[PDB]
Amino acid sequence: MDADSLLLSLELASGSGQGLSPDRRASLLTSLMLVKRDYRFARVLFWGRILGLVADYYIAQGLSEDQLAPRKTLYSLNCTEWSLLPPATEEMAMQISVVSGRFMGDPSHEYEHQIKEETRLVSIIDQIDKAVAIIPRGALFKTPFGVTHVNRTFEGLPLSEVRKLSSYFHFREADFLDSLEYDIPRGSWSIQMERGNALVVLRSLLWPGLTFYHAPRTKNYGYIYVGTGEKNMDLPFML
Amino acid sequence: NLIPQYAIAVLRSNLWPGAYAFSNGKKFENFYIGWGHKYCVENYTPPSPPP
Amino acid sequence: QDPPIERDLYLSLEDLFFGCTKKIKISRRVLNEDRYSSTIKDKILTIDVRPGWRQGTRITFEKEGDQGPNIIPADIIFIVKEKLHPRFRREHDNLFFVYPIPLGKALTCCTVEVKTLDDRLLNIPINDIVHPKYFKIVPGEGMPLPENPSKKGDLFIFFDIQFPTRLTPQKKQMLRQALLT
Amino acid sequence: QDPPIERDLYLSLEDLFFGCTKKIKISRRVLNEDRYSSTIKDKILTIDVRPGWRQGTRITFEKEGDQGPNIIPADIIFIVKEKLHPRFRREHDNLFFVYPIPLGKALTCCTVEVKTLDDRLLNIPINDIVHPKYFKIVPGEGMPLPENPSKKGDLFIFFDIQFPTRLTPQKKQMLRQALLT
Amino acid sequence: DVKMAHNEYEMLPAYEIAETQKALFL
Amino acid sequence: RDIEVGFL
Amino acid sequence: MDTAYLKNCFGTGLTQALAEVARVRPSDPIEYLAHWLYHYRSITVA
Repeated sequence: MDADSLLLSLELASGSGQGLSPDRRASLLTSLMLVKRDYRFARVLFWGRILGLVADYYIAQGLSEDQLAPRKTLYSLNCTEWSLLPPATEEMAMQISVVSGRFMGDPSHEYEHQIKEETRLVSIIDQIDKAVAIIPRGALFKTPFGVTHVNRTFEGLPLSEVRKLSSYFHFREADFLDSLEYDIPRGSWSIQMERGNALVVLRSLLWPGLTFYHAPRTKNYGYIYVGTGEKNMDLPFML
Repeated sequence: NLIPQYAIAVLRSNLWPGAYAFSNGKKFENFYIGWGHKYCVENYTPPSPPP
Repeated sequence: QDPPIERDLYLSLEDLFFGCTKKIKISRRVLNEDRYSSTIKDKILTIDVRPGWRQGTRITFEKEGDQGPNIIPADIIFIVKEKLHPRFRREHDNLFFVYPIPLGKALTCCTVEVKTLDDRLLNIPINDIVHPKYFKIVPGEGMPLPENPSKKGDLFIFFDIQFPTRLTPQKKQMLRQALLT
Repeated sequence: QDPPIERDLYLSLEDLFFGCTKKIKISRRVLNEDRYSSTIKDKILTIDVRPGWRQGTRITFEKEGDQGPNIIPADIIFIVKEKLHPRFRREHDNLFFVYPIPLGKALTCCTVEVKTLDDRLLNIPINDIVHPKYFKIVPGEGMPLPENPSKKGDLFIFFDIQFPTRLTPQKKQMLRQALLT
Repeated sequence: DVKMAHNEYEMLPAYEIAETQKALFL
Repeated sequence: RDIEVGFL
Repeated sequence: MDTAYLKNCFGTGLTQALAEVARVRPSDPIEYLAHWLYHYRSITVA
């Protein structure tokens, strides 16, 4: 989510209940502004949290012009001390498949199944972005120059279009993006209305902790993954 | 943590995600905000039928 | 005929990263039809330095160098050469940074502060135990390629570990209990 | 004349330390007094290897090679070289010993066990903090001089520091309190 | 279809406050 | 060859 | 003549190329032409 989600508690307004304290919120505002300074990103959205057993990894994601670029991930344990997380590949996706369990706060932790916790952080954040990173329909407009920009004239979805999974897009490489109605399982997405139905909350069931914010009246949107960081393989049993 | 002499003891169960316990050192309260499920490292095995 | 003068001109990393321009005043040994004069017709040669030009990249100006009465002038202003920096060593489209990490920070979690050629600052995590052959690749963040200025190579961060110069006997017991167990 | 028969005299550091004898079979290639015939006895050349001979010193046998049709040969079996001993390598007049050392012993002192070419065990104390770029000179303990078989060079004991592969959080706090202060 | 067919950088006064205010969180 | 008159 | 070969091969492309170059008047028309032809593929073939 953008900085507008850190001037007000947009995260906890979704009713998921997990988010940032005002301490972390103000610290994150200053730190993500400094990240946009130090790293010349077009925008610096707060990706979310990986709730560990010792400390939580506060995650930020760099956005280029060129928003479907291979987005650059950053991590921080004490919020402000932001550090450039390495990018993800297919080998590191295959590497962590033998490991299961909750994240440890120290990213130097080792698993004997060695495997670094930093590699787990990189791979799990990549998997969450490829699976359940949400963009509402029409928020991004494929520019004729081979580059994706913000559709800066985007009006929020009509309330008729709110209830359809077709009106929401996977924020990744592929109206250009893939819609959520093919995201198997068919019931894998939960759509609910809060705050007088001026608020659409769309939570991932396959990756619990994701909660996508959207205000239909305006263009205020964003997604945050605040959760344990594992994939709910039990989803078809649970549906 | 920046002002530790006014901190509140946070507890994260890791058995029921979203379950929390809190205390300023004198009073306390409990709160659950999860999906209502127990955490398990292993994938959910449906139980076998009776023999 | 007489050879072209293989002039060497030094370019720092930011000049070959951003694609600067350079001017080199040339000789005044240009001949008229009389074939004994010494004048100049073009004082300055300009080279549009593009990003990613490697060392040894030859830029040649035919018919611009010194000229005798019956030979064709030529000149090879300039062979691309790299200045010393504080610090990245130029290799084939990769930058090699040396961080003087102290010991005790080498063996534990560390964050390396790298100013880049973009005037961007990087906090690179180092969660591995930094022995004196370790290097972390920060991919896609080196200098631009000469064949593609949009794409850039990888940044290599090597480590020069500073061992302690003196240890208390308490510090000797500290270390012996820690490392040899 | 016909070119020399350039051959490598293979000798280990123990043999150049003590000295030896080596025989090289030429053998059945010289042209005999039959005018001409290559059938020759198994002629042999002995090289009395004296102690302390350097790598590359030339041993030359005049007229002992494959004699041609009235052509003066020379069986130049000459390069003294160079077998990498399991414990030492050789520079000029100096044995360079590489001791793999763990980091705890590198920092909190040790004793190095050197088995020499003479079959002596040297317990060399190391009580300086072993930098990666660290060596100790054990003088008078190298190989013998070629110019003087009573005098000896210097032994150099370099170190290959073995850092730990895993450190627990207790071990990380251990090191942090120990070194970074 | 018509849209088909050495760079300096400037930045706002909002990061000198951010430069100033990180000391609050350290 | 003579494109100078032909095509330009 | 060789007109017919290059009748078929180039056609509209060189026309638009020098029309744009004459309109813009860049400092290096030849480099501008090369870059424009690259871009002209990047729109047409793709």
